Amino acid sequence: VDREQLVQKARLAEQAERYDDMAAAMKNVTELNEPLSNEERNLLSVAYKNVVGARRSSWRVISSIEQKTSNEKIEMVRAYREKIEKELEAVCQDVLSLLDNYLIKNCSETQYESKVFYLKMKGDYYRYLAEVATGEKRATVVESSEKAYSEAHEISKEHMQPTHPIRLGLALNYSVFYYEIQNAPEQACHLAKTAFDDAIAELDTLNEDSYKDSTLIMQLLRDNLTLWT
Amino acid sequence: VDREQLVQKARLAEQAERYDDMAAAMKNVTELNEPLSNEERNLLSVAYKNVVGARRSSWRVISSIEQKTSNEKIEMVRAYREKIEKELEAVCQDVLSLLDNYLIKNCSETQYESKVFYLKMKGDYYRYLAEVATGEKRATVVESSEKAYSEAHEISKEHMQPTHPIRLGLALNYSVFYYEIQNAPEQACHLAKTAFDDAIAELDTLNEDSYKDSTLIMQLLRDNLTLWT
Amino acid sequence: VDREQLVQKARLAEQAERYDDMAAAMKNVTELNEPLSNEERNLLSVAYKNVVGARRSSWRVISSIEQKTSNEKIEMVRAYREKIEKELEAVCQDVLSLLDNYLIKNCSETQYESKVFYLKMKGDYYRYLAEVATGEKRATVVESSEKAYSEAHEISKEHMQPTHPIRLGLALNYSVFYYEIQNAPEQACHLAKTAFDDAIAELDTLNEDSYKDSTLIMQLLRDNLTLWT
Amino acid sequence: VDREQLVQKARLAEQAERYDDMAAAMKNVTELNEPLSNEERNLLSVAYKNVVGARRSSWRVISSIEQKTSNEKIEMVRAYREKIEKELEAVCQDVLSLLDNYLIKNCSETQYESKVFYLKMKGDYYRYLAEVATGEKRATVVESSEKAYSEAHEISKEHMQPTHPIRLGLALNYSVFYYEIQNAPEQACHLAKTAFDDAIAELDTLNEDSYKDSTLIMQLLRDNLTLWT
Amino acid sequence: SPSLPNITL
Amino acid sequence: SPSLPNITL
Amino acid sequence: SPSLPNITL
Amino acid sequence: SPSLPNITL
Ligand SMILES: [Mg+2]
Ligand SMILES: [Mg+2]
Ligand SMILES: [Mg+2]
Ligand SMILES: [Mg+2]
Repeated sequence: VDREQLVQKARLAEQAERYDDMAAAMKNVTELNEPLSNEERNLLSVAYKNVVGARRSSWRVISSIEQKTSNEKIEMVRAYREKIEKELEAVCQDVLSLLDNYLIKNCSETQYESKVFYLKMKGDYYRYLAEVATGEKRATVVESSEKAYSEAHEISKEHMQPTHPIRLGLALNYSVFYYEIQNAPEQACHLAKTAFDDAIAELDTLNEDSYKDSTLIMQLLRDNLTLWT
Repeated sequence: VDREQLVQKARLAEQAERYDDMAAAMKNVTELNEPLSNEERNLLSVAYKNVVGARRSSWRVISSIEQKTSNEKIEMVRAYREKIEKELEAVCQDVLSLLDNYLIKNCSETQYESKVFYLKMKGDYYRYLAEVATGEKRATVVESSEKAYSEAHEISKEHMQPTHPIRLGLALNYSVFYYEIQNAPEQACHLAKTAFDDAIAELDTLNEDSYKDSTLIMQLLRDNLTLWT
Repeated sequence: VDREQLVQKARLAEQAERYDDMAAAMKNVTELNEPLSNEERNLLSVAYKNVVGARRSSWRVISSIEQKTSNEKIEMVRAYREKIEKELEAVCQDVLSLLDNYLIKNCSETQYESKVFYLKMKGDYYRYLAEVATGEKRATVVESSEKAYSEAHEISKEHMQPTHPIRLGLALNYSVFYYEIQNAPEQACHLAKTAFDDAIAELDTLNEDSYKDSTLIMQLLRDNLTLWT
Repeated sequence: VDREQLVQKARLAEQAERYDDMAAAMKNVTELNEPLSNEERNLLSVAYKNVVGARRSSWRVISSIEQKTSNEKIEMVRAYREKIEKELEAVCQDVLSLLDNYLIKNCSETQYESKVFYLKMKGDYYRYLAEVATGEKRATVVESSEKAYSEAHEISKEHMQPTHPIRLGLALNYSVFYYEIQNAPEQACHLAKTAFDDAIAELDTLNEDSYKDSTLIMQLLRDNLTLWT
Repeated sequence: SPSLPNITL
Repeated sequence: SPSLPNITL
Repeated sequence: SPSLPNITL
Repeated sequence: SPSLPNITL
């Protein structure tokens, strides 16, 4: 295949809700070992979010049956949870190695938006690993999630407008990280509130090509703040 | 009653979906013969929009039965349509006389937003009369609707930002007037497109207290343009 | 008007969601002082259920604001609740006097289905009065509701099949009466469970013209039993 | 694994919406080479219906893009359609060989309900192959679908009540076969209408354990008749 | 509520 | 319709 | 489609 | 969840 054909396959796979196909095409595109265009970046993220998501869903269901069920069935439930878990971990590692070995690694200096987009993805996929991890393994992935979000945050503060959708979406997930993973509801509300306030303070920084995305995520920040407070 | 009590009754009537009560309280407030505060303005408009709306709904239903039905039943259907019509006309005249004899009449010179809000309402309620009128009666109410919208348009162009929600909502209904009443789909699209373009051109004119309303109506303009084109 | 015209007006008013008109046409039909045909019976009940319902809805809303609100506003809220209450009571009395002075009064001996349908309505509208009544007034309407349901129950047990939709709907509302008005959840479940069991025991008594209605209400009985247990 | 464990895995896979896992567990159960219990029968069918369905969905989407798109992209679209097609065909053949080599083959003489359930599945999965087949291949799978439905129909007429849910569901899909595959809308309506009429004629044949299923499918037959006529 | 749905005409 | 949604209070 | 709904388990 | 909605393509 050529690159155009892989990307066309990803677009078709998306429409067909065949997300394993979509992710495999976008991984192949990444493995051509060149930067991704905005569209390629978005296709990659959409593909893997869908793959990790279903299971992020299946794991919650089987974990819940496990908690309600736990007679000894229990062996099965537990085995099946662990199978789903291992799939979910392998998906995350699949993305994290694309990020570490290609996308972050080779991102050019002036491509701040890409940098922040990939560091946020790195935070996200360590956070998905943290959702299922326990013990010392949890401590490690939690540290790695926060390190990735923190670096994304520093770059975005320096190089992007407070209204930029990628900066706003980062604040959204970083604050979810504080709320849900670290159970630090003050640190979560402060981050969300700050990101919202800073965007509001600068509506004049909305872009004619992205203002709908900016305002949508502003509302998402607000929705979380309201829930949490 | 005092004024505060009428307004409190309107707020309760609203929550109870008793819109005849809500409209009667807000008419009473208007008849105290002083200007309305933004909230009073909004309560009045909400109340009457709901009253005229149900019937704006009942008339469409009975008109449709009439067209499908027309054996001679027909007398009944026709009579009932005419009864609903007369109710709908009386509601419109009820609002239009509040507008002409109080709200527009006494609006102070520097209250441009009120002026435009009331002239738009005047356009709207003549347009509702036009929806049902025929013959010379239709010609008259159509002329009056356009005159009211045109004056609102001139004041808003001079005194409000292109992003102001009241200016945007005016463009929305004025263009619906061209599309649906005058069946002038080019004149409708031009107005909607111009209003949208002018707001986009000036996002820096979004207000921190109203930007959600502005962007919402921008999208409504876009939705209509897409439908019509 | 002739009778056919009142009934045609009720059908049009229904489609137009003008339930005050629908109820006034069906009251007029009742006041011609002859029995009602199945369709007339259903139109009457639909009309008044809608009229009493909205307010059965408005009262719950204003009562809730009252409880949350109760600063002294309180006078208003309370006054408005009492206004809605008086409307709701007058609607119930409007139906109850049609039932007592016409429909039940003149129902012919062999029209068991009509008898039970009207006695159930009598139970229903006393139950709506009980929802709002307090003190000795509550005691009186509660007694009258149960007396009406009990008589309907005795006639239906003797003269209708256990699957008959009117018998099933009676059991449904009679059991709601025990659950919600008398807070007698055992007496409620027993009645619902008995009505369901007796219908199940006799599916061979389903009618080819009404089996969908029978099975629908069977499911409603089941839904309540599940909720309550 | 034991059989109980495979079936427990199928139930968990279902709840987790992991239908490939569910189908693989139920195929394994079938390959133990004993009859299936009602529950096993239902789990097998649910699993494979979900597997074939997604793709029955993906194929429609890519086929539609193909028709709208057909610049020469076209190669890709076409290739991807053919890939999905081959997956869909392999799923059908996977089920059809379970049916032919185990389930139908070894079904005991007095198990009429199983027989009809499996012959209907055989009709269904040949019909799914017909949805995508062309040319002589289409002719073959269409013949095989009708042969399977016809045999199921003969056994069900002889051995099951007209209200039996399996008999009713057979009539539903057999008539869809006539309507959609053979574009024989009279032959479709006659079959659906006959199945509905025969059940109605015998409500006394509803079973206390299955009457909800019977009446539900009766309504489905009615819905199709209404659409088609 | 938990009571009978209003008749469909 | 295609016209402005009624104000949210 | 117009065909039988998948079994509820 | 409470996290960012997946991109619309
Ligand atoms: Mg800055
Ligand atoms: Mg300007
Ligand atoms: Mg009996
Ligand atoms: Mg027979």
